[PDB]
Amino acid sequence: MSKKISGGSVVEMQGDEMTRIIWELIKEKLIFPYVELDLHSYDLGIENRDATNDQVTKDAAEAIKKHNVGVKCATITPDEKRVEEFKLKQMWKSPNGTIRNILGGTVFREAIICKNIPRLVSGWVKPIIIGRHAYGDQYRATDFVVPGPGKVEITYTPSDGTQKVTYLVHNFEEGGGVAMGMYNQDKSIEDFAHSSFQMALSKGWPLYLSTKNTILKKYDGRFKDIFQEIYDKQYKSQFEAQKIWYEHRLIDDMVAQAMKSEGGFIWACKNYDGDVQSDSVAQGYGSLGMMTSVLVCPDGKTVEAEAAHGTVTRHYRMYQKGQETSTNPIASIFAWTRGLAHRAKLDNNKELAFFANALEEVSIETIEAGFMTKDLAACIKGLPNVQRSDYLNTFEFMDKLGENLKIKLAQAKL
Amino acid sequence: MSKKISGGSVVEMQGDEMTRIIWELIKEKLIFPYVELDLHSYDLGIENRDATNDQVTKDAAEAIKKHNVGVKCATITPDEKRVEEFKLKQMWKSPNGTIRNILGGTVFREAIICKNIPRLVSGWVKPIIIGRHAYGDQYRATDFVVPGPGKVEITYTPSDGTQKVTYLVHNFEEGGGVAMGMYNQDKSIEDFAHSSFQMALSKGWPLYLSTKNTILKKYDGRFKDIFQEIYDKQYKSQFEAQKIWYEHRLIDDMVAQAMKSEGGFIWACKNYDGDVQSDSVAQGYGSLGMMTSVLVCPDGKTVEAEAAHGTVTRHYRMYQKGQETSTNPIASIFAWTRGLAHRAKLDNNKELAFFANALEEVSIETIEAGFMTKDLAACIKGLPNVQRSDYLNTFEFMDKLGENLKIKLAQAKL
Ligand SMILES: NC(=O)c1ccc[n+]([C@@H]2O[C@H](COP(=O)([O-])OP(=O)(O)OC[C@H]3O[C@@H](n4cnc5c(N)ncnc54)[C@H](OP(=O)(O)O)[C@@H]3O)[C@@H](O)[C@H]2O)c1
Ligand SMILES: NC(=O)c1ccc[n+]([C@@H]2O[C@H](COP(=O)([O-])OP(=O)(O)OC[C@H]3O[C@@H](n4cnc5c(N)ncnc54)[C@H](OP(=O)(O)O)[C@@H]3O)[C@@H](O)[C@H]2O)c1
Repeated sequence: MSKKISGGSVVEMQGDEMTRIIWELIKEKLIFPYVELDLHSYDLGIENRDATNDQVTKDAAEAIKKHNVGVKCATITPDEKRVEEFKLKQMWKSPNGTIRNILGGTVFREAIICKNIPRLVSGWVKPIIIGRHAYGDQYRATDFVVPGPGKVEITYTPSDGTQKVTYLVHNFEEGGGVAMGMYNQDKSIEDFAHSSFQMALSKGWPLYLSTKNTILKKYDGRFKDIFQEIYDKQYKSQFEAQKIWYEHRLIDDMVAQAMKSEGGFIWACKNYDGDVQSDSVAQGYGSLGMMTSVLVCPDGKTVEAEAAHGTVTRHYRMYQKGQETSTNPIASIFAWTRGLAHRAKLDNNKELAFFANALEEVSIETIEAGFMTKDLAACIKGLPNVQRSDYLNTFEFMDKLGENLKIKLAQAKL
Repeated sequence: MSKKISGGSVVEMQGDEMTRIIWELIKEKLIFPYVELDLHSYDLGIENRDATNDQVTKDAAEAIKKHNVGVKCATITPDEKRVEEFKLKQMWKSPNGTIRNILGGTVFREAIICKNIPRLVSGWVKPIIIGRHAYGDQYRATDFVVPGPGKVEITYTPSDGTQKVTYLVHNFEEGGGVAMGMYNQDKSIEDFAHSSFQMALSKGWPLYLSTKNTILKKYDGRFKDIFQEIYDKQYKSQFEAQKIWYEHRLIDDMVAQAMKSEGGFIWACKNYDGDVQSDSVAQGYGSLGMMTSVLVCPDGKTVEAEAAHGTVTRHYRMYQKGQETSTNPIASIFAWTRGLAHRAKLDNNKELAFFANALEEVSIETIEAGFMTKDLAACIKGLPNVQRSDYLNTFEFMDKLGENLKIKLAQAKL
């Protein structure tokens, strides 16, 4: 167009292996040509994390907390093999954990939808954002074995020196067993609620909290009550304003309704075992290359976007041998659009906001037009039947998006 | 032909609405013309359960425990609307719960496969039986709310006065929240394992056991260990003889593995509830009318079979107005075959065993020949594209299976 859009302040974290390659391609072909940013970029590549003794990771989280918008590229989480591969000098903790443990918030995973790409439920036309309440990786489980008869109890001792309360979870009369301890601070539940409500107002969809309060009448009921409270004291007004609404459901009714729904709703959910933050998601159904992720902070201001997958090592290896690759960039691309979309919102930057949207529509439109990477072509035909003529390589795809983006932005000039 | 197959003692449970109708059809058109049974019939119809203050439900459970074979028709779980519709004098509990509660066991959900009916994975050609740990009974976690700052610790107090052990669940410093303790006796794990290993032998496929032994190194470790103990010590041999095996996994991996599989295997889940993935979808994708359910007890003798779906009220309603309906009877039919097949096994009744399998083949063969109910067809062409000539009535279909069962059994004697 004319002058690049003044995007504002954004925090960018560079990553590793395959994602680092496509990441640079995204900035070079889809972001920089149209937006000027006051970039606070930190190199979270493994060699740099090692070199700075992981100091860069903290600095990145610090930066996000302060500039509110963070976009992250996938990073290698060291294990024995990695320690050996790069001669690391210590097994560095996952940077995703370090970041999440400093900013707090709830992660919401979404799978971009395309009409010509199969969904678990054909009827799903609009996406389904899902945020699971989970402790960070800094959480340590409290489970033991119990070898033989005896009683197991759970106890609460007020710190003000008042009557101690004991409960008796189970008395093992014969044989042994196994037992767990679990907890949740009200604050965490509030945060969970806040991040959930906001998320729904930004997207413009109805929120649904699923719990199993029928069984955990006090545990889960706690979530239910705290949601309603926060929903009435604040939010409800805006939900009605935006034609949206909040509402509770028993995990059993959700999974059923969800199966008969067309989609388009925020699904916050508390599971029996609870969950713990992890880097990976779970292959499952649908291409990981289409799985977005967003760490939404309680304050309504801070947000960190990233793809749901990892660095895609296998793909990288081939790229390292000069082999042709076909890595999906949608998930990474959406990390940028969601970040810029949030940015534009905090600053009432109409232009940037339009840009953010445009890039997503072009991403989706490009695929629905028949242009896609191998992973998607395989969702349509199945690995065995997929031919090369069925897809584009990593670079050809990036090139197609950029072309279509150029067309999209020109057409909007009217 | 002449003399009918002499089946043995089978406990039957009549149900409600639409299923009650297809249930009698199955009996008149598919079972009674070829098999004489020593029937212990219990009317679990909503009106009758109400008239007997639910004593019929308990007598049926008592009867199943006695004759080891029970087939069941879908039943109505009363809710407020149901209470008002039948002027119930109490909101009766799920007869399914009362029965599993009395019998104990592990429910196995298996979807019947048909070559011309789309599946989740074009690769799955063999069934994927999913069984979940049936806590039910009076088991329950001990949850409570934490008023304010204080410590919450779980304690194990040995019977042999041995060293008492204390674990800290969490120290509420901000004060406020919720906490809880969970437990599990070795026996439950054992029964679970027994039902699993057995179920993998009845069918002829390997058996996996998914777990999160990485997060809950003690709790889940117990399942892994106990499943192996009981395996080596009681099933290793038998599995070998059938060229079958057993291994442990990780939920994350299992779900992937299944996707990239051809099917044919038993999957035992320790997992709780469902979420954003193919749980209830893996066991039964598409139509609920092909979803079977089997309760297997530890004793390897008792079994309760029933369709996974419900009474199909929507169809029953149409039927009441004299509107044509197309209700899939496949699930209901397999509840009868699995049951009779088990009767046959327990009594070395080669004729009955022949009949059971014979009836299943006819069902599947009939659908693969293009004769099916509207739920299917919809799976093929999609609701919008289904035309009347694409499927059959609840009746026209039961009729088609009748003529086909006759041939099948006729040409068998020769
Ligand atoms: N920074 C993060 O958020 C994050 C998250 C998870 C993992 N990781 C890191 O990644 C490394 C291990 O990687 P991983 O094996 O778990 O990989 P991954 O990136 O999660 O994906 C594993 C497989 O998913 C498919 N896939 C994922 N993204 C794809 C895309 N964009 N396009 C096409 N196919 C895609 C590929 O299947 P095919 O091979 O069948 O094509 C690939 O082999 C570790 O160093 C780990 O710490 C980082
Ligand atoms: N006894 C049990 O195991 C059990 C289990 C679940 C529910 N229920 C009871 O069923 C009643 C409510 O029923 P629900 O709404 O949950 O119904 P449902 O029987 O579970 O099925 C709901 C929908 O599934 C489809 N469907 C299910 N079985 C089908 C079949 N055999 N052939 C064709 N389509 C089939 C129909 O879709 P279309 O409407 O799109 O055709 C039907 O409306 C309650 O009284 C509830 O307690 C009993």
